[PDB]
Amino acid sequence: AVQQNKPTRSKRGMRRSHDALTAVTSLSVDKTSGEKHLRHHITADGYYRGRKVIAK
Amino acid sequence: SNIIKQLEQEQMKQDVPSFRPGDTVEVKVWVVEGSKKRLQAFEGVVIAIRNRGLHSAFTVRKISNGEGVERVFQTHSPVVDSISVKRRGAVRKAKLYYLRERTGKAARIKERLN
Amino acid sequence: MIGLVGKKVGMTRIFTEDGVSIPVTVIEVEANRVTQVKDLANDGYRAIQVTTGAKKANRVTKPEAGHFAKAGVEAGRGLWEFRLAEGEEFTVGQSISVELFADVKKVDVTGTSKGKGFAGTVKRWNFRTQDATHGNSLSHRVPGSIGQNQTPGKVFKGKKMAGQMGNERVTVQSLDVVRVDAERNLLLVKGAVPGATGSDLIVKPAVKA
Amino acid sequence: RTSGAGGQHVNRTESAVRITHIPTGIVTQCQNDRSQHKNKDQAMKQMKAKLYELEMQKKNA
Amino acid sequence: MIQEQTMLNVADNSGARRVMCIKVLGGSHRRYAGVGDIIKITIKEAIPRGKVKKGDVLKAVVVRTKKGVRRPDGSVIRFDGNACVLLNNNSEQPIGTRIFGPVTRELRSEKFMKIISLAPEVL
Amino acid sequence: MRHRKSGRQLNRNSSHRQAMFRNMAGSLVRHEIIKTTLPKAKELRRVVEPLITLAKTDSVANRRLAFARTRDNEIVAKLFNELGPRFASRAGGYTRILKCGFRAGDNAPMAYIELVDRS
RNA sequence: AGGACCGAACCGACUAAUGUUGAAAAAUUAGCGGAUGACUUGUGGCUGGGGGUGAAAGGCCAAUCAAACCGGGAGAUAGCU
RNA sequence: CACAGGUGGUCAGGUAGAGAAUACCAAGGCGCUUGAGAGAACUCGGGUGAAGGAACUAGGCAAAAUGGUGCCGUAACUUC
RNA sequence: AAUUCCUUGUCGGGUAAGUUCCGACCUGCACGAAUGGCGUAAUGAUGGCCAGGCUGUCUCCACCCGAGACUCAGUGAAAUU
RNA sequence: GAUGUCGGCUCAUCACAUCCUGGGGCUGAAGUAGGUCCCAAGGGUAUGGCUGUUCGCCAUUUAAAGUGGUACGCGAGCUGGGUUUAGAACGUCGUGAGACAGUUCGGUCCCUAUCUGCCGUGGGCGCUGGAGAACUGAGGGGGGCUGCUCCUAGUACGAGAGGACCGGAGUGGACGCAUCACUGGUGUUCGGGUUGUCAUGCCAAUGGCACUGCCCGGUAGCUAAAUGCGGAAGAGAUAAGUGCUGAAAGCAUCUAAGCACGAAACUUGCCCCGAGAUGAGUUCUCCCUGACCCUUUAAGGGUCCUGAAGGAACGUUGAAGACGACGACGUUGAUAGGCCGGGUGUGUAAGCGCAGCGAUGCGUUGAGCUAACCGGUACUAAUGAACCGUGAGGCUUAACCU
Ligand SMILES: *C(=O)[C@H](CCSC)NC=O
Ligand SMILES: [Mg+2]
Ligand SMILES: [Mg+2]
Ligand SMILES: [Mg+2]
Ligand SMILES: [Mg+2]
Ligand SMILES: [Mg+2]
Ligand SMILES: [Mg+2]
Ligand SMILES: [Mg+2]
Ligand SMILES: [Mg+2]
Ligand SMILES: [Mg+2]
Ligand SMILES: [Mg+2]
Ligand SMILES: [Mg+2]
Ligand SMILES: [Mg+2]
Ligand SMILES: [Mg+2]
Ligand SMILES: [Mg+2]
Ligand SMILES: [Mg+2]
Ligand SMILES: [Mg+2]
Ligand SMILES: [Mg+2]
Ligand SMILES: [Mg+2]
Ligand SMILES: [Mg+2]
Ligand SMILES: [Mg+2]
Ligand SMILES: [Mg+2]
Ligand SMILES: [Mg+2]
Ligand SMILES: [Mg+2]
Ligand SMILES: [Mg+2]
Ligand SMILES: [Mg+2]
Ligand SMILES: [Mg+2]
Ligand SMILES: [Mg+2]
Ligand SMILES: [Mg+2]
Ligand SMILES: [Mg+2]
Ligand SMILES: [Mg+2]
Ligand SMILES: [Mg+2]
Ligand SMILES: [Mg+2]
Ligand SMILES: [Mg+2]
Ligand SMILES: [Mg+2]
Ligand SMILES: [Mg+2]
Ligand SMILES: [Mg+2]
Ligand SMILES: [Mg+2]
Ligand SMILES: [Mg+2]
Ligand SMILES: [Mg+2]
Ligand SMILES: [Mg+2]
Ligand SMILES: [Mg+2]
Ligand SMILES: [Mg+2]
Ligand SMILES: [Mg+2]
Ligand SMILES: [Mg+2]
Ligand SMILES: [Mg+2]
Ligand SMILES: [Mg+2]
Ligand SMILES: [Mg+2]
Ligand SMILES: [Mg+2]
Ligand SMILES: [Mg+2]
Ligand SMILES: [Mg+2]
Ligand SMILES: [Mg+2]
Ligand SMILES: [Mg+2]
Ligand SMILES: [Mg+2]
Ligand SMILES: [Mg+2]
Ligand SMILES: [Mg+2]
Ligand SMILES: [Mg+2]
Ligand SMILES: [Mg+2]
Ligand SMILES: [Mg+2]
Ligand SMILES: [Mg+2]
Ligand SMILES: [Mg+2]
Ligand SMILES: [Mg+2]
Ligand SMILES: [Mg+2]
Ligand SMILES: [Mg+2]
Ligand SMILES: [Mg+2]
Ligand SMILES: [Mg+2]
Ligand SMILES: [Mg+2]
Ligand SMILES: [Mg+2]
Ligand SMILES: [Mg+2]
Ligand SMILES: [Mg+2]
Ligand SMILES: [Mg+2]
Ligand SMILES: [Mg+2]
Ligand SMILES: [Mg+2]
Ligand SMILES: [Mg+2]
Ligand SMILES: [Mg+2]
Ligand SMILES: [Mg+2]
Ligand SMILES: [Mg+2]
Ligand SMILES: [Mg+2]
Ligand SMILES: [Mg+2]
Ligand SMILES: [Mg+2]
Ligand SMILES: [Mg+2]
Ligand SMILES: [Mg+2]
Ligand SMILES: [Mg+2]
Ligand SMILES: [Mg+2]
Ligand SMILES: [Mg+2]
Repeated sequence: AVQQNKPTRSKRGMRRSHDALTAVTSLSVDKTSGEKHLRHHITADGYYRGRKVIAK
Repeated sequence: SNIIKQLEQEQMKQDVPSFRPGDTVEVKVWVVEGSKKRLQAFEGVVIAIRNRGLHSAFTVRKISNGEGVERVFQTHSPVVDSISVKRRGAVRKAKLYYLRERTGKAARIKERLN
Repeated sequence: MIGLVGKKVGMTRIFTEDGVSIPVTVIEVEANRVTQVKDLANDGYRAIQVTTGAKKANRVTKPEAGHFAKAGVEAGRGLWEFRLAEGEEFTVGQSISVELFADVKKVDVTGTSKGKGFAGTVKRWNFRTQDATHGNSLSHRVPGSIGQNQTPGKVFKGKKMAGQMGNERVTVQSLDVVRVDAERNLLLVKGAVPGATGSDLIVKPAVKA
Repeated sequence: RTSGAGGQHVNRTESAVRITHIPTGIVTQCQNDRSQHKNKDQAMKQMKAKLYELEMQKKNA
Repeated sequence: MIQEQTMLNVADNSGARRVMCIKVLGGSHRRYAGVGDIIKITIKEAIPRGKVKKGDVLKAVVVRTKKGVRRPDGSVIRFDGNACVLLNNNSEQPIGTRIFGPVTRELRSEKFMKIISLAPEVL
Repeated sequence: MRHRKSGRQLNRNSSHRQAMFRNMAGSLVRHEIIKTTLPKAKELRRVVEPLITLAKTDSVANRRLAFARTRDNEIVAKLFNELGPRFASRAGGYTRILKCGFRAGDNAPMAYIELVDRS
């Protein structure tokens, strides 16, 4: 149910070893609008693989 | 699969008649005893038919000597010699399992004319 | 004796002329082809590495390609070894067929069992459930005790517990070979073999016999 | 162990005693006393008595 | 698929009407008895003047079951209810002189040959 | 386990799920494009496309069926009079998913789903 | 007619599983008993601590009861920790 | 505590119903202030289950079952 | 026997098998006559025992539907040491 | 300044003083079946009735229903019948409060796991250039039960009754593994019947809600009660035991020299894991063959170019899966959805027409609809890239090649 000894900070650190975030490897650049975006997602301006798929 | 289908089709009997549920059918089956294959008849109502090509089957119910008996025949088994529709019945269901809890005058199923 | 690498097509049945319906697993044993031959001199033991099926040219890696190329053979979906007995020779290019099984009566079939995922002890170890009612509190399918008191003061190794079930190599033995068919590259064996439909199956002549 | 009684000690200890004759198939239980030994003694006595009674019965018959 | 506590009907004319299976014989921990399997039974309901008497513990052979019997080709055969033929404990041969209702090929052997002969239908 | 089983449960009870698919499909039909969560969008493909297919053959029975499925006469009309003939040549694939980032309120991965001859 | 019967509201609280760092310092859901009476309920009033009240269980008397609570005697006394 | 609790009175629509029960609705009011996925074990709350049918268990606990109106019919015993 | 220690008394019933149950006997450790004796229809969320029906209670678990559990985002405790 | 108690349940694990199965000696061992002792712990080793029971008696099984240890194993795993509070009553003791290892009826069983442990499953680094595969097998785990029938043979044995060893064949029980072809279960994602009610203007037709409203069927999957397979044979070294030859001890003696047989135990054989086997192994294949500074001059640091093999990431995903992981595919494309065709399931849709006063019936019609199935099909989505990974790989000996 509960600890018998306060665990160390070292232990905590070790535990958190795997809690790190991975940044996006790289962003795709749209061919037409030249603006960066996530692979397989549309851009913020609304392009996807060159064509304008959405208004705003 | 295709291969499986091929395997199956070459085993299927081609002469199987057009019975439905309710039909009073008469299945003749091969019976070994000693060293003499003979042909035992099993006349009853078809209560359920299961269509799966080679794996096809049908459940014939009768009342042998007071006791009710269902028998499930594997349709394309060579142990069945001959299926034959002695009468054809008008039922509204694919399966006549309500006939298990019905006897005599209740278990009647009207004949399907035309 | 060596064995072949087939693929589980599916199950079906063979009605015998007598009456009996034999449940058969259908194994599509495409022409296996030798890629490499091992020996006591170089490798340290006698065996044959074989491949089977086709593979995508765009998907096969360079190293993989090279190995195949050296052999002088089409690239297949995998490579599998077979230990050779004394008095068994194979050239590198050679293609072994299901015709090899014509003489055998029984076979051991090996393949990866179906994955049941994380299984509890009722499924995985056939543990008896506890009482469904009569007072039971939150402990119907739970594993019960897992040890004794202060001695030994630990759970012993290989205690039966919940965990991953299936998706592992299993081997059914002494399966009767119902029919060999060189025409369609089929082997029919009586009874269910491991794995799902489309899974690879190493068929070998039965060691027990 | 004895029937019912009262405590932890009672629950654990095996004071009750059931003596049995292998030739005759007679039995004598005792769990009157706390002391196993005493019970045994009592039980033994009972058994002895029973044997005597059986011998007398036989004689009578 | 008869087990301890299962009430069967009687096929023979021994005297008994209703009998309860008290033991499936022929193996430790043996769960069920299907057709052709000998069971120990006790007579729960009997006729006024028969061979057997109520509360009589004796053997019986199971001749029909509701679960049924599978054949080599895979053709199952069932019945509407479970039944048995009473037998002597020692001699293992029927008490009655007359078997009612249909039985099966499963039953036929050197042991239960009388029964099959008696029976009106053998499926 | 769930080998070979189709159909997302979507942390909903069955009836509720059905309702939502009916609504969503209708909305899509109306607007020809909608922004929803990606899984939901995916699910919708197996409701809307079939409806579209049904709408190709204009019969009374078919119309009735459509109505039953959807229950908005307007939607049905749209399907039969516009989308059915509009997708007459097209053999499936009436719709298009485009992934569109993550919803602010709960980081739920969003996606547009749109009819293929929208623009 | 009825401390009659079946049954909602209302009053209760026999079984159950749940909860047991609760949604809750006693509840829940499913069933359960009474339901024109020795019923139930609102509002106001009266009984006070060896005192009350008690169809009586040492029950209840503000989440406190084999002698309430608050303040005081008071830093009681403690051969014990 | 923005707490599954407690809090007296009045109003009392429709269809079915004996009904203020119950079901579905009206007038009116709400979706209960974390969502999104996934579809392991195990827990909770439910559904179904071959054959058997209390063998479970301290105990049929729990479930299952019975369930309405009319008419026939209804034993011991009884303070009638 | 809500009372019997010896005691699972003995005999009978019920069950394939009954330390419980019912009927007897009386050998009442240690019943007994308003701290009432013996009966008793009716009533009981009362104790014990047996039967029919019914059943996942169980043989022996299987599948399914939802709420957690698991992963992502936001917020963010606790006993213990 | 707390170590929760009998029994039940669930899970066990060890000992051997062995209950069954295996091996053997002696027998007051003819045979069958026993008695007794020695070896042997591989596996196996009962369901019920009664009682809170452990125990035990009884019923019926079984090859056998072993005896013990483990906090008389196991309540941060369940129960709470017994015990061990408070209510009440009987007997009994007491003047009484009350009391009894007398009896009786009633009576709250908390804990989200830090560490060890164990079951699973990943990330990091390592294994000395990097990469993709296939292996070897140190070591570890699993498995190991047994009945009945028939033959041998009514032979051997025996006065008869009865009735074998050895060896062989079949078919079961229990347990385990796999699987879904069959028989079935489930199948709130398929079809249908049907009650009440609300809605779609109404009719007709549909949908919502009522536990999936209540039912009847049922596809895929998952599944057991379904059906395949398993336990071995063999080999080695032995146990008790049995010997052979053989002296010490002219004989005798299985032992001292030497040689042999000998069991479910041991080591192998069968199945699975397994090179973190840091003792980091082997085999095959693939990939990289450029500059110049710099100095604290060494397996040193830097900047331009360069970026392979392959990997990851992203996407479409899976009979893989908690998450990671593993597998498949990404247009040179069937990976998913859709679509087409089929199958399966349900059981003759709607609309129209005819018959009927009508409920309804008949025709069109085995119709319509049909999930997870099968075979096809690029219609939609799987993007051109980008990212990590480099640029021939230390020293010392030996042997070769030249
Ligand atoms: C024995 O006296 C005791 C229980 C008493 S309950 C008031 N057992 C151990 O602590
Ligand atoms: Mg401590
Ligand atoms: Mg973490
Ligand atoms: Mg899986
Ligand atoms: Mg159990
Ligand atoms: Mg609790
Ligand atoms: Mg529970
Ligand atoms: Mg799929
Ligand atoms: Mg959620
Ligand atoms: Mg609903
Ligand atoms: Mg009243
Ligand atoms: Mg009260
Ligand atoms: Mg309530
Ligand atoms: Mg009432
Ligand atoms: Mg008191
Ligand atoms: Mg008082
Ligand atoms: Mg108070
Ligand atoms: Mg006071
Ligand atoms: Mg005082
Ligand atoms: Mg003072
Ligand atoms: Mg002080
Ligand atoms: Mg709130
Ligand atoms: Mg509130
Ligand atoms: Mg109303
Ligand atoms: Mg209401
Ligand atoms: Mg909320
Ligand atoms: Mg779930
Ligand atoms: Mg149910
Ligand atoms: Mg059932
Ligand atoms: Mg049934
Ligand atoms: Mg019954
Ligand atoms: Mg019982
Ligand atoms: Mg029991
Ligand atoms: Mg109940
Ligand atoms: Mg119920
Ligand atoms: Mg007395
Ligand atoms: Mg007594
Ligand atoms: Mg008696
Ligand atoms: Mg009595
Ligand atoms: Mg008295
Ligand atoms: Mg007097
Ligand atoms: Mg008096
Ligand atoms: Mg009185
Ligand atoms: Mg009362
Ligand atoms: Mg804190
Ligand atoms: Mg302490
Ligand atoms: Mg020994
Ligand atoms: Mg001996
Ligand atoms: Mg061994
Ligand atoms: Mg009973
Ligand atoms: Mg009992
Ligand atoms: Mg009992
Ligand atoms: Mg203990
Ligand atoms: Mg413990
Ligand atoms: Mg305990
Ligand atoms: Mg607990
Ligand atoms: Mg503990
Ligand atoms: Mg108790
Ligand atoms: Mg008291
Ligand atoms: Mg005393
Ligand atoms: Mg109570
Ligand atoms: Mg309780
Ligand atoms: Mg690793
Ligand atoms: Mg080993
Ligand atoms: Mg199946
Ligand atoms: Mg299938
Ligand atoms: Mg079915
Ligand atoms: Mg169903
Ligand atoms: Mg199925
Ligand atoms: Mg309706
Ligand atoms: Mg209408
Ligand atoms: Mg509504
Ligand atoms: Mg000698
Ligand atoms: Mg000599
Ligand atoms: Mg000699
Ligand atoms: Mg040897
Ligand atoms: Mg390595
Ligand atoms: Mg193509
Ligand atoms: Mg069809
Ligand atoms: Mg319809
Ligand atoms: Mg029509
Ligand atoms: Mg007319
Ligand atoms: Mg017709
Ligand atoms: Mg179709
Ligand atoms: Mg396909």
